[PDB]
Amino acid sequence: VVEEQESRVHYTVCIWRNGKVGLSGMAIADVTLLSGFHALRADLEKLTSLSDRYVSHFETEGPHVLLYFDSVPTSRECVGFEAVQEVPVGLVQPASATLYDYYNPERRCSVFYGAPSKSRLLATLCSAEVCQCAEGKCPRQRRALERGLQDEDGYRMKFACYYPRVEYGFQVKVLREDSRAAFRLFETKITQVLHFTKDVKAAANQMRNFLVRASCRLRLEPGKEYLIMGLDGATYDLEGHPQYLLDSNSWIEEMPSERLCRSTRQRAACAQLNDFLQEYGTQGCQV
Amino acid sequence: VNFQKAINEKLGQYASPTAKRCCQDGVTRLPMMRSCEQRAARVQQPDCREPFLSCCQFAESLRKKSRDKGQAGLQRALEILQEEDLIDEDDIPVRSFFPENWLWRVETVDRFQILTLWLPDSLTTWEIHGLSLSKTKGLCVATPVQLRVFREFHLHLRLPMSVRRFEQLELRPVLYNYLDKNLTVSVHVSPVEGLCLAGGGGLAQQVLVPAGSARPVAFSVVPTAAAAVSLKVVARGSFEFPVGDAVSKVLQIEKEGAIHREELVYELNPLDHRGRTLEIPGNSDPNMIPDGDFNSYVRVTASDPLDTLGSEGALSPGGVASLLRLPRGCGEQTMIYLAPTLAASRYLDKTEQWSTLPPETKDHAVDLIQKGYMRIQQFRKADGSYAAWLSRDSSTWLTAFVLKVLSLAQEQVGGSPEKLQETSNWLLSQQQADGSFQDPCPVLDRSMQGGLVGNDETVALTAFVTIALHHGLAVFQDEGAEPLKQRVEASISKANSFLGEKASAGLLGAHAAAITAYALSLTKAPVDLLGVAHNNLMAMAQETGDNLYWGSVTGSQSNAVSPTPAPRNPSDPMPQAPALWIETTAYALLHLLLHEGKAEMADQASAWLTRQGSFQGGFRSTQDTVIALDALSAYWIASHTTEERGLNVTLSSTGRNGFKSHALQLNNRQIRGLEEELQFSLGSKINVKVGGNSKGTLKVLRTYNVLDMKNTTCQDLQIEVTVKGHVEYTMEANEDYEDY
Amino acid sequence: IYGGQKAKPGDFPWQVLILGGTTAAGALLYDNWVLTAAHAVYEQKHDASALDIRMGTLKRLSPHYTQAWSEAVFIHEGYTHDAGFDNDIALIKLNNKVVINSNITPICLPRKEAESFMRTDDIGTASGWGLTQRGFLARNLMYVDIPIVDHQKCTAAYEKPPYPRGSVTANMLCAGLESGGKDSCRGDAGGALVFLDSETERWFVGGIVSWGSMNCGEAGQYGVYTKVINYIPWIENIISDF
Amino acid sequence: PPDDLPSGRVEYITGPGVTTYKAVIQYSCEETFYTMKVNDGKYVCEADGFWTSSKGEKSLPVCEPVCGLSART
Ligand SMILES: *[C@@H]1O[C@H](CO)[C@@H](O[C@@H]2O[C@H](CO)[C@@H](O[C@@H]3O[C@H](CO)[C@@H](O)[C@H](O)[C@@H]3O)[C@H](O)[C@H]2NC(C)=O)[C@H](O)[C@H]1NC(C)=O
Ligand SMILES: *[C@@H]1O[C@H](CO)[C@@H](O[C@@H]2O[C@H](CO)[C@@H](O[C@@H]3O[C@H](CO)[C@@H](O)[C@H](O)[C@@H]3O)[C@H](O)[C@H]2NC(C)=O)[C@H](O)[C@H]1NC(C)=O
Repeated sequence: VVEEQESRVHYTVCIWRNGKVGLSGMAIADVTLLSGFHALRADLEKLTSLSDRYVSHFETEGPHVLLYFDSVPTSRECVGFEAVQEVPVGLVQPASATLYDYYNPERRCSVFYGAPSKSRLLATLCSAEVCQCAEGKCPRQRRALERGLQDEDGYRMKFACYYPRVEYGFQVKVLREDSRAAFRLFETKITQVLHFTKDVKAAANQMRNFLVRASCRLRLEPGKEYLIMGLDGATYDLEGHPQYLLDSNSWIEEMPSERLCRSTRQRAACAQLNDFLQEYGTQGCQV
Repeated sequence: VNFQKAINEKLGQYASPTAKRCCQDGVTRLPMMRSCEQRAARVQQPDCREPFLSCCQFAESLRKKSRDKGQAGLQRALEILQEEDLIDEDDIPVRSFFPENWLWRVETVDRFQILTLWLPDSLTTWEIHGLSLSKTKGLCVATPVQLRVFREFHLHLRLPMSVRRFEQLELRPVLYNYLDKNLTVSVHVSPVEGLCLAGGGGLAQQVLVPAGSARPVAFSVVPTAAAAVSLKVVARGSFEFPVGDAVSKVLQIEKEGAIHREELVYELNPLDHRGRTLEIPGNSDPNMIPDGDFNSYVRVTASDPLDTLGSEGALSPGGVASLLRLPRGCGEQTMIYLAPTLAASRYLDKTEQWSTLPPETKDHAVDLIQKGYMRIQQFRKADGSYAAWLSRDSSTWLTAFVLKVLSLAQEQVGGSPEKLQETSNWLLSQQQADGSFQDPCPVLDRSMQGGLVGNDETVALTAFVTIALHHGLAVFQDEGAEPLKQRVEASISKANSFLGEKASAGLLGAHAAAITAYALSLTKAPVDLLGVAHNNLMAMAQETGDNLYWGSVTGSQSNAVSPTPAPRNPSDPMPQAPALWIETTAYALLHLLLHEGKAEMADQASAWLTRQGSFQGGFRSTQDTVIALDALSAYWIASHTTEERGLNVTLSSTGRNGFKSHALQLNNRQIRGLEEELQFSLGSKINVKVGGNSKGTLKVLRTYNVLDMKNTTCQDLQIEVTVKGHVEYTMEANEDYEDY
Repeated sequence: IYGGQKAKPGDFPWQVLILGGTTAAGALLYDNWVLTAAHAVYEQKHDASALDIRMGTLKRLSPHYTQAWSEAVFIHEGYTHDAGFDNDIALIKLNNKVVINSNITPICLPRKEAESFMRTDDIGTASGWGLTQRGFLARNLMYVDIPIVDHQKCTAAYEKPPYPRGSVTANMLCAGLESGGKDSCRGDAGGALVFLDSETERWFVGGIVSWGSMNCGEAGQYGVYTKVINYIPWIENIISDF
Repeated sequence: PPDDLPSGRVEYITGPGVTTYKAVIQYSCEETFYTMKVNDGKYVCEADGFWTSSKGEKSLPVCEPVCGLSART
């Protein structure tokens, strides 16, 4: 190969042991590299071959870096090495790294790590038409009472009952946003229930979790009230309530404020929304 | 240049090669930015530390003084470049990788013969050699004939090893032109499902490639599938030029989260009515990523010995090493190719069960043992000892483990009995005056949480060496019967006296007592020590249900209740014990078979080992696997019968693909493995109905991707990983900050 | 900047620090364009977002700064990246609009009647993080006030002894003391040579830090800057059409 | 409600939050750092439900950065 302007980063892996339990013993540091990157072999040999014994052995098979430590110290001991991206991958997702006692694998520790903040690896690399294809699985982003170019009259009822045929319909207030591995989590409180299937005993003041992939450009700001309807997922939260994924088969729309709804332009459109909520929330899809 | 002269001038101050090597390591810049004095404190020899510190201090001072000065030119911009490295006076690296020798064969040729061949690609011309062997006319060496392989136009595609779905990926196929003419090529990627691609795939792009040049072509793609996609790039020369090439490769696309493994095992007992019907609750983990469509895998077996040691177990083509699923770079891990394979052969030999398995298993077995012998001998020191790593200090423990295993395997691998006699002589030199053995750098420590570590380690090491020395007695013949065999037997007796008084004194740990009992049972210790060691070990036994195991006390939660092994329930899963417990009860089971034979305590212990094995093969790690398989193989030889015992099991679950139900006929004669495992939905519960005249074992494997780690994952050990950009890291490496 | 003094907050709110294969500087134009030299940015020119663009801070080593992402890089077609700096000018387009505030305001493009302020011996200002008088890169922003040098006087001082022929051209202007001591140095390329429009009390960039003597601030040698006013239609054509 | 202005503020001239017919609002870009173009930002609520400028345009004004403005004395 030649030139191509390769992307290079520098890793830093620190390990230590709290308490005197499980003292010493050989441990293995398993680092799953970010997508597209492979660890630089030259710097890894410096940890073991020099007069400084920072590692006893290393394996680089696959996107994994296996580090063999003779013992885990009480104070921090850190190891670093370069990594080079052979093929440019953007919008990189965080990966896991694991340190475990080899002869006692029950004593272990796994942690997530992500790309450096304000790095170009977090920015997209899609060509214009590819980005439009990319969000084909992403939920539609619209402000209050916004009409799409193809949204004919009765679009909310068509989405709910014809295609993609909604399985759950809620009216929630976003409380707090959390960032998980490759996903953004919105903690919400249900204010009104329109329809449900798997989520029995879903009611007002009940709390649910709504997740969306980090790739999608949708963002639910806390303090606002949204109409959310889609298909029920397969996961559950810490209390036992089901969790919801927001994708292209989910309808998310912030509900208009009192000041905006009584505006002359949006008064007719705001009536369609409330007429739909009363129609669907009462009689459902039995048209 | 000036940096090279000054560093070599500093090296010239040290005449000894030891001082030069310690100095050359000092001038080499460590990857992570550790302080020079902080870094120099690590080296273990003060005679090496003094020149290492002086050269490291001079190199860093010189490098920072010369920093930011280089790359002279009329331009007013400054190129960012890493710090100059010393150009080694060591030997230069000559190329070492060459294409594999195709056409390495021998063919019967009558007068003349023509071979149709397909040429592997390369840019280097090669020559073909030939040797003729005739019974009447003898050997003849053919004159070499040249064959030059060349490429008019070459397409090369690179793609990452692992890509998470919905990551933005710009693949860069490179067009290589070896022709002396400019070439215009039409390149495109074939359309394939699961990839958002320009124009829906098949979008032509016109690229001009100059003569004798390379040109990367940029295509944008993002994977939306969750499996694996084979993408094919097609390049064709325009006009009347027939040049063109196509490359097809598979891109592995993974789910977003990180892999999480959950392994639960269930006892199958139709003899008691409580185990005839049991429910498996499925999974509902709160950290599992959405979507994915994960599955749950179930393995139901009533033929535990054959499934563990048969064609689907220890005698698989890859052996147990691929089933244990851990990296095996260390030296001790080499015995995973040996000790389990030897135990698997011992079970099939003593039960005459080779005819049931396919006959190629014996070829698989000898290949694994010879593979282990060939690998472990690389760690052998000059004096017959073995080290954990190459060029590392010798370990007394590892040297004993090698003698314990290679004594059995040397006959079939072509080993040398002389080398094993040299090995045992080194172990004898490590015996102290008390009779205990001592290791300056043991591989395993284990004895933690529980105090009095020196007492447990020395006793456990001594018992482990004696067990190794007893297996080494099988190597000796008439040559070593008088000089060496008498020394080893006296060394075993001297160490048994140490183990005897420590066993009689008591207060040994559960692990130390178990290995002592097997050491004093493998070697025919006197009846007084043989009995008191058994009574001492049985006082530490824990019994629950039909299981017998040996554990350890993890302190006390202030004022807490006493009956710790109280709860048990055949409808509940069998909890996976730590590696220390598996190794302790394995030694106790081996001690039980020699002291008492097949008994109810041997049955209860071995049944616990059988229900403690992992899903796809071994136990917790390498050391516990080789000893547990050694113990279970000895039990399965003792408890083997010709009865057709089995069981009937019916499994059903309402998955996402509808209600599925499977009815299985299980008995002792079968070999059940990967191809027989069932698939159910991750979230859906599974219902199992058991019936028959013999007990069995059911294992479930639930592997899925999580978006967060547990809150209790890192109680003891800690790992922290951070990453910085190259421009951010280099400026931070050459940093002079918080000063002036 | 070689032989200067340390700037205070607000002195050069248009200064941009560019990091990539090279350490260089730039000047903000409007709220989404960066003016810089072509030779400094030609490195990794076809990788759009390769450049780390930092602005709104006075220290190069600072962890806190305003980040900008490049959407595309435009190099003047007259430039030849072999040897020489004829037509050394480049425009970088920022993907997001910069938040104009107290520490970030763009530099004005020169008017056609602004050459009344770019007369010989009149004082101009250069600023950037470059090799200081002590020999290392500046940890905080530095600047000099230097007079413009006559074009004939500047041409006579070049092409000898080591410099190649045709190094000075009509697309350049020069500045610096006759005795030396005030000059730009390695790392200031792309920085703005700004002048004060006293009629409007506004600052505009008239020159772009380009090249000079390899020994910075040498007596009898002057810094050479790319003259902006020759490329005003080229700047407007790229901004309006791209 | 008036459409928010990038790098600008909206001021109610007629009264606090009154958006009805014939009410007047005054747009203002952030002072010193920005200047306004196209129009001067005086908008009145028209009978059709759209905020209209003094010129009769229904779209927002645009704020333009003010170049220069150095702190040197
Ligand atoms: C085949 O490909 C090569 C490489 O792309 C082409 O070489 C290029 O040819 C042009 C035309 O001769 C060169 O431009 C000229 O350069 C000379 C100085 O060498 C200058 O005096 C002229 O005014 C003109 O600019 C160009 O430099 C050269 N490429 C390189 C990298 O030097 C070649 O032209 C192609 N063949 C055909 C038939 O087009
Ligand atoms: C597991 O279940 C299978 C059947 O699902 C059991 O095999 C069955 O064994 C019984 C007793 O050996 C056989 O009984 C015979 O049935 C015929 C037909 O009614 C009758 O004429 C005979 O006199 C005798 O009673 C039965 O045929 C046989 N089933 C099949 C399909 O062959 C097996 O014994 C069960 N194993 C365990 C361990 O529970």
